[PDB]
Amino acid sequence: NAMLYPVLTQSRLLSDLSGVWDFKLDNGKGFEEKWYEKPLKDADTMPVPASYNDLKEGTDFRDHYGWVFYQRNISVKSQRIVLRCAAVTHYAMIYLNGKLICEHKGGFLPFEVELNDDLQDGDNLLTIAVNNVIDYTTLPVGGKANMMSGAGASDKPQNNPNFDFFNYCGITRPVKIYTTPETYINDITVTADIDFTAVLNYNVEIVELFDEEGTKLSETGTFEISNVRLWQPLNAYLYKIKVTAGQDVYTLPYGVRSVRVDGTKFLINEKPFYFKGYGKHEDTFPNGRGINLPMNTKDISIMKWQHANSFRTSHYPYSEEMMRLCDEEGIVVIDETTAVGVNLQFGGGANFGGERIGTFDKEHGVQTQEHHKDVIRDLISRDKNHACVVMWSIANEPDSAAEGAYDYFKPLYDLARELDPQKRPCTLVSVQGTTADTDCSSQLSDVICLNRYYGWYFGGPDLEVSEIGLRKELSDWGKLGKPVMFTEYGADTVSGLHDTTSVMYTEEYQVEYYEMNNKVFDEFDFVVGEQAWNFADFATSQSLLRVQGNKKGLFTRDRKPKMVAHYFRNRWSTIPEFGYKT
Amino acid sequence: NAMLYPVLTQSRLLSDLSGVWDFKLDNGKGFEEKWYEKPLKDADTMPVPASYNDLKEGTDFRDHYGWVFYQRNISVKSQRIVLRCAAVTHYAMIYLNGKLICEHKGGFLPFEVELNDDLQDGDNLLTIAVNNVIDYTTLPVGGKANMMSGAGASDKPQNNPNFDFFNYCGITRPVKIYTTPETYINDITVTADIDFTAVLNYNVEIVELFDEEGTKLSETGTFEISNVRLWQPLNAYLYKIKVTAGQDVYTLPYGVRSVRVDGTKFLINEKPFYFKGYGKHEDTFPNGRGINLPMNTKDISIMKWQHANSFRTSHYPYSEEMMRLCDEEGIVVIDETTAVGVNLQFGGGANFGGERIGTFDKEHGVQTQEHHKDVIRDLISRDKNHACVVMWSIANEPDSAAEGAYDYFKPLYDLARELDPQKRPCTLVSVQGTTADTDCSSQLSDVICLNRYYGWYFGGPDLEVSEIGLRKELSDWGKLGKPVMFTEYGADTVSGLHDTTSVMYTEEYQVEYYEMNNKVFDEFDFVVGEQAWNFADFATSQSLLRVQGNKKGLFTRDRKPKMVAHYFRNRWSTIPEFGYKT
Amino acid sequence: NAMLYPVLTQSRLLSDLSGVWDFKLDNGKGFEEKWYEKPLKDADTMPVPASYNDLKEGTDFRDHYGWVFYQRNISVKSQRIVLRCAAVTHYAMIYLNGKLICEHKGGFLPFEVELNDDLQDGDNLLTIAVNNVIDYTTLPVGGKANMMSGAGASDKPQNNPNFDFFNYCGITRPVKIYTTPETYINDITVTADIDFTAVLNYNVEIVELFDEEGTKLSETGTFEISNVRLWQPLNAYLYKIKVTAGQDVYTLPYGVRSVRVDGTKFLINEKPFYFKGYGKHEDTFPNGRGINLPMNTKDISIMKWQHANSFRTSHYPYSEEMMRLCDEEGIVVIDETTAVGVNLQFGGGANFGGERIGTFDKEHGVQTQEHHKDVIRDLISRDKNHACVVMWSIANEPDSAAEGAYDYFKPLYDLARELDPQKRPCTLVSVQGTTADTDCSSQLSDVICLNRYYGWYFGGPDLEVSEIGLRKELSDWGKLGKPVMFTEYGADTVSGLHDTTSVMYTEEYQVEYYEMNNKVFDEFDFVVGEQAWNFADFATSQSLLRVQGNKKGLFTRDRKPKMVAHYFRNRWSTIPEFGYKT
Repeated sequence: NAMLYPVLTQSRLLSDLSGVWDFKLDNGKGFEEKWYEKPLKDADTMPVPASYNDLKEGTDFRDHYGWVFYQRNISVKSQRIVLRCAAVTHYAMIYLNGKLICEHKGGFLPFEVELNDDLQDGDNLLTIAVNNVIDYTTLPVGGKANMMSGAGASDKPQNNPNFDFFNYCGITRPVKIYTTPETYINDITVTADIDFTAVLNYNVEIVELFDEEGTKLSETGTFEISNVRLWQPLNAYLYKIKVTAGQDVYTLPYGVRSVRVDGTKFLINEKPFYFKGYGKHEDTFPNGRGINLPMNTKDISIMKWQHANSFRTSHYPYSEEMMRLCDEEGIVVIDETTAVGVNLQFGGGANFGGERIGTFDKEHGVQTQEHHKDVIRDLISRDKNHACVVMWSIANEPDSAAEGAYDYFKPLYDLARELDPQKRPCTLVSVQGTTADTDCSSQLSDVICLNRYYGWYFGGPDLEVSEIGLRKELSDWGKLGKPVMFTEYGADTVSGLHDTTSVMYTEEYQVEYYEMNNKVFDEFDFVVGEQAWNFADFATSQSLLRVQGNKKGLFTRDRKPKMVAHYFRNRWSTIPEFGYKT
Repeated sequence: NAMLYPVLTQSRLLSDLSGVWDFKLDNGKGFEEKWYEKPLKDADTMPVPASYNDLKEGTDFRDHYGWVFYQRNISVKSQRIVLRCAAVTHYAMIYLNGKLICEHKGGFLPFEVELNDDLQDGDNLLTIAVNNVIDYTTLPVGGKANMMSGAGASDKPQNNPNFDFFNYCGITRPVKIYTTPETYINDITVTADIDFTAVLNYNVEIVELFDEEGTKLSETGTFEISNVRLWQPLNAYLYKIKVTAGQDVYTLPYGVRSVRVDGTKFLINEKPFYFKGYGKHEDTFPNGRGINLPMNTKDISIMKWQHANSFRTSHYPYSEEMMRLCDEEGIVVIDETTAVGVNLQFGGGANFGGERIGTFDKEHGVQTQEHHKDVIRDLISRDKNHACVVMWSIANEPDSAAEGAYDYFKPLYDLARELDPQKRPCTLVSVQGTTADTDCSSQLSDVICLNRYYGWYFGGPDLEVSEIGLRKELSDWGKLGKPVMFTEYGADTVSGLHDTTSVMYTEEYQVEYYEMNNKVFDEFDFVVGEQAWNFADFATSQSLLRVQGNKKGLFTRDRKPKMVAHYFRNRWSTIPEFGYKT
Repeated sequence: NAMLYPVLTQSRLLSDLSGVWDFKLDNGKGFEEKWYEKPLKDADTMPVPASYNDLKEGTDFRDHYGWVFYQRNISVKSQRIVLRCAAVTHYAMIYLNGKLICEHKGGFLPFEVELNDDLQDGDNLLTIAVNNVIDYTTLPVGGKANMMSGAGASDKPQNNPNFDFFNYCGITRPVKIYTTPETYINDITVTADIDFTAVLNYNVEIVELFDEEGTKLSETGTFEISNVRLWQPLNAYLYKIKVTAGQDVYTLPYGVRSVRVDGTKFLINEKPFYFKGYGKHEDTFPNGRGINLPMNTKDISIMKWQHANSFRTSHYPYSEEMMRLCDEEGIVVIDETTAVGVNLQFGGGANFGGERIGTFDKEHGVQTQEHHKDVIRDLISRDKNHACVVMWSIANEPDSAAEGAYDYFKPLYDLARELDPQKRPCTLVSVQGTTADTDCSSQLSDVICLNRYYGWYFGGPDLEVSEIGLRKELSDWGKLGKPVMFTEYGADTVSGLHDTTSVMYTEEYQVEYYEMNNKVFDEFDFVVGEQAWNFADFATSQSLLRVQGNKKGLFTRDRKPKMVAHYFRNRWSTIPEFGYKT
């Protein structure tokens, strides 16, 4: 249930296992050969943490279907030993000296196991198999053909993702080893009540406030009170929390923050906020989905350079190392689960009995609601203590208007409200074609988050006509008395393509696209957020509509800016975080 | 019927009218205002010859629907005066001092008019209106929606071309003024019979051979005979023909050439030929479809640089200035008519009565067969005396497998055979999906010219699977005992996009694409031609599948080479013009 | 003296400190304010390991002059604790709880310190200051103006490097914490003698062979003997060495390899070798000089993709994590020291007394010979047990033909021979203009490694004339009876710049450049190596001659290939590792 971010404490070690491991692609005849027992033979090398897909050469390597084998030797005994894999994508089986230890369905969330039992003296063998297969039982969801069918599924077995990004798999995030005394802290939970005319509830499970610079303060289930400094967007401030328990210490950073909705207003510390930012990705070269601390810190600089404040974990939980990094710098975050691809209208929907299949058919449709719940639990049981997180996104672009939509998301929306000790807003982002009167999110989500492409997929290159449809659909969402946010809107743009009389795919059309849309966003006082799609270019599956990946980014994959990054930087320079609307 | 290329002769003048004219966009209220009478007011400037679409700034200008007005003053009287417009795209009305003189339906072929009658002393006014509307009655054919529908036709009137290139319109080719004595030559026709062990038939209508360097020779309906030097691909040689008649002189260059088919062999002077080249376009910046003598001469250099010999006038007759230029340099040409777009399966076919419309429906389909015939006449009545022309293409990618296909093209195929005093091969290039047993060209065309995209539109990015389909369809065409030529095969490629593990749209995939295809072409001895698509990048209508136009070219629009231009140059260096197959 | 690469063993921990730290730029008033005592205030964030220069926005940040402050909290006691900084660039002062602990001059080599004494119970403070100033007393060497003076040194203080790459500084390589029993292994040294018709000497300081797959074997100052499997380029094989001593274990991988020179032959296991490869850099975005395990493993793939075998640590020792990675994959390495910039002819040489200064003037010249020696010691005392290392490079492009050249490098050449328990070849790479009769390396180095640019800096764009000079200078080096290797030759090339008639900076000129040079290399049987410059594009200081950095790479900075990467891949495909010359 509960995972705490490991760190050097007076009671706990932290031995990182990151490095170059032994690696082998499964050829089917792998598990019967019991490769997990003896050290890998004819093994190649692969760094950890990283996605393997882009680190060796060849289509047969990048597009491999099935299992891969990471191997590594280990050595160390009086303390509780535990092996936390920060993330394995997607499925993982952790052998050790041949004997299985753990399994995990879940590609972008951490899990730990006990280590004292089993284990030996030294020179014992660690093996981790990773599977990449996605289908109707996985999150993210894999289909049975290409997503952009509006290449035939033939011959060789492969993964056909129901999502517009590449299936970067492997040990994406680090593998560490921390220790604990036989009695340990297992979870911390701290809350806040502010008197805007400053008390911190703080349950624990199996304590001293500290202030930013370190000047120690109050001491003590717990509770506190002080004259506090507010955590603000682009103005962070983190108190420290030193938990002293059964001869064990874990330190915790906390920010004082209040989020609630008052109709058409998103309140951050009782002020009228405005989202300025992007949908992002964990996408670099050549790490793929692997973690890249430099690029994380680098994008933060660019975002402050570009006068932003927000972004969304599209379309999966990010790294712990980044969420904390968003606490330090004061970046508003919209956290999101792995629930993308819950939509069987993409491409040609599956056809069991000669007729199309709805998304939530009980027999031939999505079979994810169970695993969907654990993800909501494990995610909120991880990021509950981040002031950067002001909202949860239960899913990206699902069939939120089909039979079964409401009855699918209702229990998930409630589980979200039940487990967040702060009662944060919850939402899902809506596909195009979804209207206010037909969306299961119109009476379920506290804010309306839209993904609309008026002037690109729908209406391009006629920007006059596309503007009419955008206004028509936007006036129709105002009738909910809820806030409306745009989480995706963009236009593919190849860097270096120009013209004075702009056509599609040029840097000039990309600016005119955003000029038209933002001109309409400003006409409505219930729009409390513009989030561009995308922050940077990123890799996808191969298709005719994908020019070496998704070029909708404001920046390139090497983070170099396009002409639109300078448009948004000038625009977002004169738009405040608070009171842009009032 | 007959048009002779004007040139300075002892009897004939030639005053070019090319320059900057007065120009105005029609606003509807134009013909009732009788703008053709008084000189244009509030007029802009436009060079002639050129396509206007790209020479001024603005979508409303580039995408104008309707008429444009060229205006110009003229002045000079004992001779027959005549105004030949080398090409106006598409429809033209030639006023003069307000009084109409001529009209022409036909966008890429010349026409002339008489000038002595009417005309005045000096400072008389010339006005030329040009229309750009295309529909089911035009060649090329315009539809009722975008061509790549596998943007909604809405609100504003526009042209929706049924072809993958831009509707560059205006006075594309020059406007000149030549004079003749009241008795003039109107047509010349010269033929050849070679004894490959050398006689020239030469009718005239209302004469001395001359040899290349100018050493005069035989003299004289006519006839000649000599020990000749053969016109060969990449080895040209043009005799001269000085027609001396009723005090009038017209000089004519001629080449001695023999073309015929002996089963799976294309015979040029009784030798087994092989087409090495491209499908080309009249496409430059910013002239559009306008004539560009430098680029013409420049591409010829590149083609000899790249070790080619052939190309096709895709998809319209080119300039006279280029065809003669192909005679001088020895470039094999496949001449083609304006018949592209005769296919109503593109996009979503029109739907008159709730059900789709076949291409050759008598009531709701193509209405071009009449104008189709005149184009075949006017084209062959123009390019009949070019040794570079070794074949006629009656149409590009038509519905050559639908009801009405045969009965449509049969009279056109015959008119082609009737009017060519050399009995050259005739063909049409076939859409993808057309097979040997279903194509009206399988028993109509003397050679099979295919446009196939195995590995791009159909099968990409799986080059293994795409190879199987290409072999399967190619073995199935061999059973005709006719030669097979590829006139289109390519892959969109953005210059500067690279990867070692190649994906689509990169320069590396483009090479692998051609590597797979050419590997299969060589496996079959009935393939007598590979012609790449395209020679250079060129502009199209705006679509999601068109990244600033058609990037399938080996070169860029400014003629800079891609990595594939160097692949083909190395490949075509070791492939001869003759005997590659035998 | 001796540093062993830390790793999890039965006796030793390894707690990585990599992560996001507190960071502050010195403003002068820093050390007097004793920032090292109290935790940093107004602190920004910076990941470790990384070069800070590119992770925040602004010229004033990227081009900062002076100190930066890394800060971090630490916690843990029965074992010997030690803090090894794998590399700090350039100078480092390691405070802890305010009390200084260590200092290190040396930017690209590791150092460790003792930790038991001092240190506290928990929540004690670690501070690391890093300096970036380079001058005549540093390696690399910093000058007093820009290097490409054939921008005036004015106003603001800055660093003016005497080398063509950027001054990426900071904690480039990781910071870890390992423990040892009070008695520990401090150094291992293993040697080999092969009977080519297989004995391993193995001293230790304060033991069981193991075979690749792990099948244990012989046991035992030591010695061994077996029927061995040879470590070969592109065919690696690493035995394991488990040192069991005073209750302490350290494991060591070893390869059986023999290197010696027999006149014009470089012998690797008594076979005639040929270097196929590049000069490389530790240069990625945005890590700068920071370590990037994915890119390391990625380049190895590309090198095997491109059919290479060798490369050079230009111009500094690389990471331990990469050298071991070169042992696993079988990549020949030419190890190099930080000795670049020992040349005061670059730009305008310094002018103390109105007249130029020679490089090795005792009073106003290079003052590095002392620190130069320690670098040779610390480097060979680190990489002595890598089979990938077949040579040491004492310096890059120094004034190897000026007064003082010989007397400077002589003691360094000897120290190199004294401390390598394998007697590997030693060399330095020579500037252009250096000839055989004038180079202190002509009678000092066992192999002649040249950096020549015939056809670029010297002779471009005339490739005929440049070829004559290259042959003339190459015939003149053959008269030494020593092997000749090219370590640098290239031409700046902007990706995407093309022409059929090639000019400088195009992808075509770059190929013709290498075509001319390699045509001459093959004409001489004493050339035993071609190494391109560079492997990839990389960042430099700003100059008119530097188009966003050094574009001489075969690949781009994001590792995408240029047209020349495919030239070398086809060339190196038919050139073996052995017997290309014989």
